[PDB]
Amino acid sequence: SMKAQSIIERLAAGQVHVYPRSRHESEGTRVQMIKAEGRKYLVAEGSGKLYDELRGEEADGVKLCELSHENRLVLNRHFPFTVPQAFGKQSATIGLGDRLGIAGPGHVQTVRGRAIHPILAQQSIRELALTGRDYKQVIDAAAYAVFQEGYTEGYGADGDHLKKEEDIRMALDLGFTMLTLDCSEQIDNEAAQAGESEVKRKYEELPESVRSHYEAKYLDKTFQVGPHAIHFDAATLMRDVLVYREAIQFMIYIYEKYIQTAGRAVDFEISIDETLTPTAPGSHFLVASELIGKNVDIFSMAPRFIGEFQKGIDYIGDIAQFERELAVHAAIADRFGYKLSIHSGSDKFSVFALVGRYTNGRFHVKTAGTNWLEAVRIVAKTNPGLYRRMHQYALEHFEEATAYYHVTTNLNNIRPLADVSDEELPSYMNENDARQLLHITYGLLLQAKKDDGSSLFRDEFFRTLSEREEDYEAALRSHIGKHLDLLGVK
Ligand SMILES: [Zn+2]
Repeated sequence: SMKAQSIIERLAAGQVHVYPRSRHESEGTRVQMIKAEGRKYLVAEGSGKLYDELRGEEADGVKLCELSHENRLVLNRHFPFTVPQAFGKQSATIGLGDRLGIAGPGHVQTVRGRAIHPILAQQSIRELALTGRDYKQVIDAAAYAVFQEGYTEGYGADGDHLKKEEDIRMALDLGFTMLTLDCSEQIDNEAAQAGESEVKRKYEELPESVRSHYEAKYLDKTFQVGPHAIHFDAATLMRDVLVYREAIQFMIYIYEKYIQTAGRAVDFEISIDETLTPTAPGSHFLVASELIGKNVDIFSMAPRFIGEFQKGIDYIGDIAQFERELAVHAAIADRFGYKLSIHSGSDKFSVFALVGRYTNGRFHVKTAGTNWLEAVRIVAKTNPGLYRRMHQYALEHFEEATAYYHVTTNLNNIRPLADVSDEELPSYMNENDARQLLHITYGLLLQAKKDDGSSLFRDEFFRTLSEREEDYEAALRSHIGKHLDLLGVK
């Protein structure tokens, strides 16, 4: 309370940072956001239901409030623009995942004035587990970000890479507006790699009603998808049914059980991008045709594209072949009305203009870890001693993290820390292999502890990022801005 009294008095004296776009008003209560002693606060003043419902410390007629979950729910009630919204499938969206909870404002600053809608709250179940966070905090950070920046155009919240029904129920209960269904576990990858008589053999074990449905609809048929002809012979049809049928059934089951019944608009993304086999455009057509035939309302489809989309780096593969397949993938999406979704999209600069051109600007692209790597870059620039300790720890524990993310990192390409000066440490975050090293070890680094249980890096990491808040947000504006520019946004 003496802490709160000090802040309130210094605010009156003009000695406390006020976020200039954060001033809002509900009935007779004025609210703004400030930063004091490395922490953000809400400041409320003026009698009213908003003042009464916020929880904080009162001095003068002024209430100083922490950025708590409960106060976020109060802001949600009085300021609808702080509540996530669905967007539908006829616009551009970017997923702006934040593993740290501090990138929201920089993300908002980047999309302000651009023709794209931000999915500002986006984290996977694995990311929550590796960071020790929950979905309430992810939406909290996004809601406070749009309030801080006075961004009233609307933001979305994505329950990313959901697999279990309990997690889908949780996402819907917590107000998420985008639901990403990971169907990788239902894909029959051995059927995709098996020989072609064995495909015919496994196919013949299916019920005749199933084989009749697919053959009557696809066998020896040609579909005109714009300038692209998609033809199914028996061999391709049988393999497609074996690889995808169980996943299709799972898509329909989830849609009917949870999406159709949600009682509000939900953007439903189907994800098959973490498959071992690439999604052939013809297989994509069959999956979409079956879903659309069953009245499933799809926001986006995330196929596995030819080549590789690894974390932290640009595309691996033959970009001419990527373009040829993208042309058909994009035509299929246009035919059925949903958008293509690009996962592991950050730093894929070689594909962005193609994606923008072939989708006519109507896409979803997801990022997350690249925003963590920009925070690491700030540490390399401003706290080299901390960077060295984090980089060395990542080297020592890298194998644990490769169990969760598939990368082909060559540690032999990374200069030893003893060979690089403090001034040169930021150059690591421009290199493929060092970027992957730090990208995938975020959970191990954030949760690392000393023998007494205190944090090994996490507290000092957030301390430097708070001290360098303006540098971090300039870095996000520049880095995510480059993504949007190459995608052709606006
Ligand atoms: Zn994915």
